[PDB]
Amino acid sequence: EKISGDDIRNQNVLATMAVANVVKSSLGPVGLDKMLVDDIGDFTVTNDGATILSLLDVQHPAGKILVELAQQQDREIGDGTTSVVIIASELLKRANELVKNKIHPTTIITGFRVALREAIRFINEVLSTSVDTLGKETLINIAKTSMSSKIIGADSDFFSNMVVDALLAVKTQNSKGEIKYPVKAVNVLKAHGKSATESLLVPGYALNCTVASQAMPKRIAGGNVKIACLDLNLQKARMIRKREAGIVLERVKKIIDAGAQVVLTTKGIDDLCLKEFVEAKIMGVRRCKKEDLRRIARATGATLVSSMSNLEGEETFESSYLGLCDEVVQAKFSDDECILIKGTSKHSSSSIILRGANDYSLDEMERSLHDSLSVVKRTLESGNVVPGGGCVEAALNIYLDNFATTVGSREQLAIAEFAAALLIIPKTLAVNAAKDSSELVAKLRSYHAASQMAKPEDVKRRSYRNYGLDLIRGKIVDEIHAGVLEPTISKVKSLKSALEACVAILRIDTMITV
Amino acid sequence: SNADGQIIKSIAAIRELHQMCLTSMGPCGRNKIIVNHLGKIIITNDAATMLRELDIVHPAVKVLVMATEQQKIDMGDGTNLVMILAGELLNVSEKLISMGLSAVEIIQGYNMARKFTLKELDEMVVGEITDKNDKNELLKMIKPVISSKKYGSEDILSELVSEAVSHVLPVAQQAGEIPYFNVDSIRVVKIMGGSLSNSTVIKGMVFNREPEGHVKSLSEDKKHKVAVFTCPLDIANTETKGTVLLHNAQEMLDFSKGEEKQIDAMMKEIADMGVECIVAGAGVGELALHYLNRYGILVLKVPSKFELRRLCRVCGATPLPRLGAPTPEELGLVETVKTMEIGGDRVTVFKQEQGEISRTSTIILRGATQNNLDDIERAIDDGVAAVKGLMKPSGGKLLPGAGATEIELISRITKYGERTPGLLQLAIKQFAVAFEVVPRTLAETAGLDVNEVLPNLYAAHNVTEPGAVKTDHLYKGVDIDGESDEGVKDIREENIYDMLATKKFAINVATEAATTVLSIDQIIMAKK
Amino acid sequence: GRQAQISNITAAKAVADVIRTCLGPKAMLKMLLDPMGGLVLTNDGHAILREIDVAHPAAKSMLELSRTQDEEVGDGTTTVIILAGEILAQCAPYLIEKNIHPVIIIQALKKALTDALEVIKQVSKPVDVENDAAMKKLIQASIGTKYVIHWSEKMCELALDAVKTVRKDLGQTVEGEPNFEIDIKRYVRVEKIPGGDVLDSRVLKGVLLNKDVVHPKMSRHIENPRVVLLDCPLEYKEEEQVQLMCEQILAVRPTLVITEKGVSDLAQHYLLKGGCSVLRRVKKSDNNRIARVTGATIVNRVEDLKESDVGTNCGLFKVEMIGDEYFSFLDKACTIMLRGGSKDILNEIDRNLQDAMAVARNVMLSPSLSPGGGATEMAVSVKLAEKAKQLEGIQQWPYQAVADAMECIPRTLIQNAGGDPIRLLSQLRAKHAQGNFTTGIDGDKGKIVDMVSYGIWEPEVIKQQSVKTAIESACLLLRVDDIVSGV
Amino acid sequence: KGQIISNINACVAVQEALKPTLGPLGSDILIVTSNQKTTISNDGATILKLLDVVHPAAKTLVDISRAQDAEVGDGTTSVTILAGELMKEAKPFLEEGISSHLIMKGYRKAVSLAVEKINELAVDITSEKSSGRELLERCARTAMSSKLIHNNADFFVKMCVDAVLSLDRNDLDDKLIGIKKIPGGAMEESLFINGVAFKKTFSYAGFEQQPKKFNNPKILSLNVELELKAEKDNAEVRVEHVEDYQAIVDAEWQLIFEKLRQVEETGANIVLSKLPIGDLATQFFADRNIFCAGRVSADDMNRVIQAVGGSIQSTTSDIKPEHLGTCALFEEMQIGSERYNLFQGCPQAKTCTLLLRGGAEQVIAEVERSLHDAIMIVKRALQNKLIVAGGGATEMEVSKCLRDYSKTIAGKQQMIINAFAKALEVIPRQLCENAGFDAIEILNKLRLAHSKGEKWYGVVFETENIGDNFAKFVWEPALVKINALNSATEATNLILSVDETITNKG
Repeated sequence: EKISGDDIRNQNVLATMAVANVVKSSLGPVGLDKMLVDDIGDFTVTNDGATILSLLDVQHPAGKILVELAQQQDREIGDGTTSVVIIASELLKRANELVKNKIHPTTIITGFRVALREAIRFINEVLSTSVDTLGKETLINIAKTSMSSKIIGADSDFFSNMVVDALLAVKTQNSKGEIKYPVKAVNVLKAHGKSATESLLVPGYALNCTVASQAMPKRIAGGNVKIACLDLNLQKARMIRKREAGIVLERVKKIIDAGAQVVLTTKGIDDLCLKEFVEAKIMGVRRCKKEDLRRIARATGATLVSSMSNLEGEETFESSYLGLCDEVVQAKFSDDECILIKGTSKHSSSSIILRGANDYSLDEMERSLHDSLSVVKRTLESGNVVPGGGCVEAALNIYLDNFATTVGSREQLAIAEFAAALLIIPKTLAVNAAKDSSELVAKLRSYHAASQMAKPEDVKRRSYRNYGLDLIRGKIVDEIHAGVLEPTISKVKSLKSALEACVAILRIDTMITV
Repeated sequence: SNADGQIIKSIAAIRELHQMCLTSMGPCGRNKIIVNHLGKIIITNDAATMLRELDIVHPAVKVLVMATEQQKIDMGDGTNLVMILAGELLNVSEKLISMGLSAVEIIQGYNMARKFTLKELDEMVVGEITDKNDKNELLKMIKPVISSKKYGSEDILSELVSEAVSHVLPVAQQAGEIPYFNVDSIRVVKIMGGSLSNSTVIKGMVFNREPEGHVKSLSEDKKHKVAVFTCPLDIANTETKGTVLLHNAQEMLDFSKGEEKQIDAMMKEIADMGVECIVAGAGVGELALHYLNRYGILVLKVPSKFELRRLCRVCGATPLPRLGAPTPEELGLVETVKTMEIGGDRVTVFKQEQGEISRTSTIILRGATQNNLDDIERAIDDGVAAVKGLMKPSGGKLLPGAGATEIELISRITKYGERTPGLLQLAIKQFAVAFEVVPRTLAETAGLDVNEVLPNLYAAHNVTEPGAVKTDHLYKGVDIDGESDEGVKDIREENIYDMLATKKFAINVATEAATTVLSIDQIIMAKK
Repeated sequence: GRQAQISNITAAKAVADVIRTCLGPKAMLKMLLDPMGGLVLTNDGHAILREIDVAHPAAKSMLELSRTQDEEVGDGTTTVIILAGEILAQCAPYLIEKNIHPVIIIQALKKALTDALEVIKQVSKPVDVENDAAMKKLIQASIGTKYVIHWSEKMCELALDAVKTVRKDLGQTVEGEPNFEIDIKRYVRVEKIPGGDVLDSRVLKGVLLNKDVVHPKMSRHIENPRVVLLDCPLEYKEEEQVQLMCEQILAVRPTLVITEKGVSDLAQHYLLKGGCSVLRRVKKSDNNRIARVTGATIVNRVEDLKESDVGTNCGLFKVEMIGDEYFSFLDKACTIMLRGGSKDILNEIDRNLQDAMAVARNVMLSPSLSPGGGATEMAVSVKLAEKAKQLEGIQQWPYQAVADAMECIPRTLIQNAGGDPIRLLSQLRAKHAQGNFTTGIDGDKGKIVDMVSYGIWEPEVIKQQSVKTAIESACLLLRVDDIVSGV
Repeated sequence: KGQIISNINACVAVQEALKPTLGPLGSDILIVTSNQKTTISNDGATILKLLDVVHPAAKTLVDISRAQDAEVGDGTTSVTILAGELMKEAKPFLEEGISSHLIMKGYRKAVSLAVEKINELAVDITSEKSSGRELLERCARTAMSSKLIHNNADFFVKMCVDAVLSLDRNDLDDKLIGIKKIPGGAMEESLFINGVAFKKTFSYAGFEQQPKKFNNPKILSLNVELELKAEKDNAEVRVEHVEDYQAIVDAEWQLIFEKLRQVEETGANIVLSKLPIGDLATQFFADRNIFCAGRVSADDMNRVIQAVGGSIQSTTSDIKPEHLGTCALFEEMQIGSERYNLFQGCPQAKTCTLLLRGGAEQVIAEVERSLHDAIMIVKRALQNKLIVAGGGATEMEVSKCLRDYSKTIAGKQQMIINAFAKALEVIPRQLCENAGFDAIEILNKLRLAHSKGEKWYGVVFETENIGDNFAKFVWEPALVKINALNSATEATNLILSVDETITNKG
């Protein structure tokens, strides 16, 4: 069968419209999920729109393009799987009136390609480096939205100041000056010494362990101190009796010789080895955690060595495994015992003490904290971010209004329709927010219309930017203060891949099915 | 049978026609176009007129049609309100029918709640109309009746109706036995062309017919003699027999020349007494128009016999079945007769100044659209009909409208639900829910969201006040919005309220309308 | 479109339509027509639902949620579906005709669930968990109308001894406090033992094995046998290798040897002179319970067996035959031994005792009782009407619809009573205001009476999990507004 | 909502018929009436009156066109196109959930702000940079441009200006100027006549007399028939006498001689009537220099009363002597193989006649109607001194101002006013498509200079280009632009306010 003309063009628009109307309910976190039933009769329940298009069975040439569109989006970024489909499907809906206007499809495609490359420089004026770090903190509301579904959201206002200050000191250059934020920082330790509002922040690393004998001072070598991390035990262990005590005896003599003031043993320290540590003013530590010494070696510049496999040599390798630490102090923790490690060469790791009503809640707050920190770490990982919640779609709508007149040649009508096509994303989010969609979309354009009048003049008085939309409270607030941010890399790849899939649809004027 | 939901089919048939009346009441509502059988498009807001033109063989619908006539005839307002209240009682009753409740407790529940509602209406009245009949005072009662039609024109049309009512009501004091206002004494005219600002209030009946003769108008002297002749102008004949027949050509000369001498002799005897006007309800001959030009007598014809009865109370003339007997006792007196241009055409106006006070008034209207003049003309008749309800039987009492009273009565009905033991608790709670349809339709027709107006009305009338005396404002109604910023406003600022005589009388009609439908469990008809 | 939302409510109504008359002790019997010509006459609600073939996919979700509640508690399975099914019925005109956003209804049910749990905590009454006579009328709900009604006096002593043995307070604010810290799975697991009597049945604490002696001549009385656990049995990994493996065990000179796998005849002569019994054929799942009742460290290789094993706290070695079969009695755990006159009787007591102890723990977990027979469902609906006036918001309309669904459970018992539902629900609602929610519904008679006389009470955790799952089941059906097909 | 959507397509179907008829160069529509008479016109009034559509909303667009033709008379085509365009813009708003009530509310605020901008664009100018004679001449060449008469338009303007100046400037009407088509002859040889002229359909004998040169002929109206001939009735008279057969043919000639004698005593030299005049009287009138013409239409007889001040009398007895009238000069032309009668030099004449000549009858019909568009521009120039720039000038700026005012307005009214501003683009569209120009290219190019601050930029109707209509001499009155927005909004508000259509058969 072969069908050409405008009859097959209208069927391709209605086909993509029927597929788009299914995924409009899953857009945004407030959206609704769906069930996919196969021929077997089973189903699944998930709110992620990325896995929906993969398991959805649709027979259509453009339907498989959206499947590859969702697969390409997940391999690059992974966010905006539903938004990229709605934007690409909106251009096909507005193409109906363009056919009756006798507009050639190449001009429609050419008009979009010119506006696509032109909108790239428009984002550069939007995006900017991280600011507003003095006089206020905009990073406290990013994790607050993710913690609102947990008990920790009530006290998150007091806990937000300790999270922001901890992530600023762990920023390093990574590989060749990346200036990113590592996700392995912020060590997690749970102890309950006081009420919930009394939680204090530790600006550095905190190791969980005891001091063994308390007759030794807790503060020594304030100027400089070296920490030696050795998994090798100081106690006799199974593979003549006293021979095993003589082997570890020389291993203790190589400690004072090397000058290590901190001894870390995972299996503990015997009484004979501890007696020599008192007279040498060397604080011993018993029952060290193997997972804790892994990050200490990278923070202090040491290397964890369980056993010596090199020839017959037996010694501690002085100055080779000795870390760099400015000072080590200890204070009363109110029924808690730990060791503080601060002021190393390069740490890139922090520590915080979680505190709650009971350790049972702290056990749940331990694993759930990584999910709350992942929102801030992944957002600040990329140095280029733009406010979300409809700020990108609303800003580009104003710029394309005056730019459509500067080109002409039938491209003014294409840009005018492409600019209004970006307003379907905030309109769909308002449907799931129970608020009137016509009120939020109209009032959003009114604020950005007068905001761009004084923008090129480089002077402003009451005119401000970054007017977004809040779906939770159903009001118009600043997205910078709301804590909703998305990187620019996800913005460029979303709009470029949405139009690329729309061009392949508009270029097919005939469907031949053998 | 009842197993097929026959009681539901009677409600579903009305429910499909229920949405038609929901868009009637209110200025933001919608109107229905109904093509008359004569090939003319007729559209109006009043439902009582549309139900008469629509042919419906359903007797269940006729129950609400006959109940609507009670609001149209006995009252000047509430035709659209009775259709909304009676239509909602059938929908809320489906919850009790599904639970297995007999129709006895449903009817008995509305009867017990009816006496509780009518008793609380006396406490809902704050202010009382003094019946001053002042031009500024009548604008308070007339404005809400004229409203909900042709929105935006209620400001200009308010002064036209309020001025005409003061002219009909005679000056009297401390006498309530004799009636004053008359509904049929006010006739409205319409002519295509002009504008709304050119309208005025004139005392009399405006005649749009041509003068038919060379005399356009009489002089400025007061008390013009006007004679009303029912018998048409013709040659004087004999009451007994007197049939004119044609036999010989010699009689033809006596027929033509005879009519010239006889008609001229009858007009001479009338002109000698000083009568300057002759009113002929029937057709006028050609030879009669020639003699009236020399005698200086105005020619006036009234083909409608309905206006001849109301004319006797204005000028004072009496109709004469015979011809040629100018009785002075049957002659009337009018001060001013002139000819003015109304709507672009020359018409003879009939009015007066001071003497011979008459209860007949006419509101002159102008406009380009012919269909818009029909609704405004019918709105005046419905506006003046509320004057009859201003008499002693609770004519001065009033209650706040526009959704203010319907929401406030909900708190009083639910309070009596838990107080009265027995099975009536289910009917009392559903009785207050049926009143929520009135504010809901006002928000839908105004474009407002359903989720917005409804919770704002409850929070406005429900507050915590540490005291017995109520405070703040209970006058909060349903606001049209479309202006200002957000929220509602006091309805008393616009002087819009529902008269108690309209609301109290509509409750008894709404309950009896839904009672007949719910009491009929079976219907039998024939194919037609 | 909106058609998928209607099918979700219709599918939930079709599932609950069968169990409407299946709620309460007066539930009638149902007849299920199979395509092969068979019929199922059982009146059990959750047993029929597993055989019901459904089409709409939302009907399968109600079957999976009912299966989870069936494993935790024995009753209240049909209560959750009926309570959640009537919510969509009252909210059907609100979602379509009133044009109310579905999340607003879902959010209103979340706030109503919090207020519902507060009312349940207020209507609860204190109960003594240590009283043995008070637990008789409670567990009786799972006792009566069953074969165990005659032995119910002895059945109450068997259930309370197993729950009170494995419970540990350990109250403190440091690591968190489980109330009584009961473990049903591992510790309360019951193994049916044939023969014996039900009246003489006692609760044994230890591990029991039905295997007999593998040697013809052996001492049938041992003072203090010491349990020794091992993984690899005694056999060639030839005569010296088997004896060498025995010398590692005999180093401590044990008086008892228990082998997980079988024992060859060559190893029996080596352990015969050592004065120790040989016991083979031991399951692997029971090895974890043996180490807790003994303390012998489980070790794979025999040469690595530690000497820390102890045979202390061993009651008796007596091998005396019971029920024509040789048994072994070793009596932080317990082993319930059900003795009876046949296997068919013990098979019915098994499921009955497991359901009786599940209800027994329900009282132990929450030391409070709630009135049954529709009294709790009606008392909450009264409090919903009072708090609805103070909300003052858009959620007030869906919040008032909950009270209509709360009154469907007491109306259900009236439909099975035979009286006028409208007449009884009108008078019953007024009795809770001035009666301190002491006015329930009598099933046998059918006249509205107080529950102070009969004393029908149910634990709170069942009422809490019933209203909590119903909201989660009703909201989940509203979460899916569109249904698609295909792989 | 199903009937509301059905009313949308009903307005587009009526609008589609009037789209090609918009503009002087627009296409003409053919409509076949039930009377089997061919009617072709570009005027939207007559087009909608002949359709007689039973649909209630489509009839509303017809009724509002009669009000536009009554109070004004110009713009009956554009008022329906603008009113029906709002039905298409409000179509997608209904499916999105936006009610039509807030849409109708936004139009009242948009038109109220648009009328204020019309008075700002209207500049009163009379004697500034213009003379008395050249003022009305430059306006006639606007409607005559891009026509077949453009070469001969130099001679046609002189006859058009003299037609308006020949009447009182206080009262002017297009129906007062008569136009008679003359088949055959040159177009540049047409002349203007001060008096009244008719078609002269009388084909009978009595030619070669009554010369075209008269001095002071007397005009007298006629009601009954002056000839003795009886067309309808008859009688039977028979005698049995032989010699009486001669005398029984000889009689009737004496009957009307009594009443005919009174006509000679009057001395009326002009005889005109609405009935055909018998051939009997066509001789003796030449001896007395009396002129007579029969088979005269009834519409042309009403202009004779308003010319010399005559009166129609039934009989010849009571005719009064002062009812007679006379002209200054008479002229009769035989061009076209047909004699044409016309009066000249009537000082009391309230009407005139302009004769047109051409190569074919269908060619003159296009020239006559092309002149009517120029007459309305010349007539409304002296009546109303407030004019606005047309041809796309005013239409584009009204849509521009609503875009800036909508930015300060919040709520649904922002997109509603913007939809009304977008609906204003259909007027310049159809003007370009009917003239042959591409509406897509002009729409983009006209908006370029339109944003430079000058509000007078129009569209050139001759050569495709963007520019100012001030040099094109395109003028339009302000009363048409103001009443068009009110009539289109009122007609649209009535259609959108009716959800249910009910029609009862009778």
